[PDB]
Amino acid sequence: ESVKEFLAKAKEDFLKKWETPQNTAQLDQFDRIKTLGTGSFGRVMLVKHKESGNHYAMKILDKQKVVKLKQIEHTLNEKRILQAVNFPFLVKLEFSFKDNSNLYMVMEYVAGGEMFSHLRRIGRFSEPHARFYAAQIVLTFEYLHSLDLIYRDLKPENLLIDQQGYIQVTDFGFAKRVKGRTWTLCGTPEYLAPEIILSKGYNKAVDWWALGVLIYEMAAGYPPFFADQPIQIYEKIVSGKVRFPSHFSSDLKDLLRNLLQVDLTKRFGNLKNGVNDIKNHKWFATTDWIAIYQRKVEAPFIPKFKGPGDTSNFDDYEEEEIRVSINEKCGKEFTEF
Amino acid sequence: TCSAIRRASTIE
Ligand SMILES: Nc1ncnc2c1ncn2[C@@H]1O[C@H](COP(=O)(O)OP(=O)(O)NP(=O)(O)O)[C@@H](O)[C@H]1O
Ligand SMILES: [Mg+2]
Ligand SMILES: [Mg+2]
Repeated sequence: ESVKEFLAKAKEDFLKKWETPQNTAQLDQFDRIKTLGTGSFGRVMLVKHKESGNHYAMKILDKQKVVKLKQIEHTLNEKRILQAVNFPFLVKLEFSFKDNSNLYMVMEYVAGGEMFSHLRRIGRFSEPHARFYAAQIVLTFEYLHSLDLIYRDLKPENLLIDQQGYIQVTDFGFAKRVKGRTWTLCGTPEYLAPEIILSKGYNKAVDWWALGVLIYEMAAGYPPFFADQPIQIYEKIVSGKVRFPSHFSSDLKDLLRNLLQVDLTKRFGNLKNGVNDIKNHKWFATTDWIAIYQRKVEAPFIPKFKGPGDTSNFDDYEEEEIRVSINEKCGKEFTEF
Repeated sequence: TCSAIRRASTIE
């Protein structure tokens, strides 16, 4: 098997970096420009290295609010997994340091913007266009599941577009190395798996559930389960009934039924062949899986670029002051970071 | 017009 030697060689490089362990650089060496995104624990800005001149995407996390919400386990897993993995569809990490008040991570800047901002403007992507992006998630999940890793957060808000129209997966805040089961509640309400809501101890099969919700939102323009209150969305997820649009192809409908199967016995990705069932499907018939990994397939849509450092493909936000105190905030907790 | 509201992640 060709991919078996690939996943065996990839599991040797990942575990070598997994035990290689901090404070690569410092905040004084960056020029903050504009904010690219915001979250509950911090924001993501566009920074330029004052000396090297390269533009980067600095992710800031407040050390006090993370401790106040018991997110130290998820914080250490985001940094420990990012710098260890190596895949063309995963975002790259450069510098990781910390000061008195905030944790900092410096990633590869992806100026093409989110898939959310591009999907919401067009309305919906065509099935060949959707098959192009859906094929990259298959090879990415295949690589991550071989390392006993789970993502638990697949949504257009965490999928970026590079200079060649390919996907750059970011936001590893919910990544975790799990062999067996895990019992942590996390994800996106419109993308949560049924067993995650039922507190049933889920495995790597929840990433395949979010894959079906992702393809449905790209080909239609809305998730199959959505409403005002999150309790209304949960009533649709655990129900197991899905209403498909009319413009869907029947091969797309059948693949979504096998992926959105609330029954773990008949859900794709978690069977005998596993990921092989998704590649040999009638939908991914003309898909060149090797050329997708080699980035040789032509991109159907490439975003507009004004050079490195162009925040045109990112929505505007309100700028604030980066608050860095003089006192060390929870220094004993963030030591392995 | 289009109000592109981004979805956040739920914890706890
Ligand atoms: N490398 C990057 N290049 C460009 N934009 C980025 C990059 N990393 C993050 N962003 C942007 O920053 C936003 C927030 O980053 P994210 O990693 O999702 O933080 P977050 O708090 O975990 N978001 P969420 O967990 O979904 O509530 C993303 O939606 C992107 O728009
Ligand atoms: Mg996000
Ligand atoms: Mg996150």
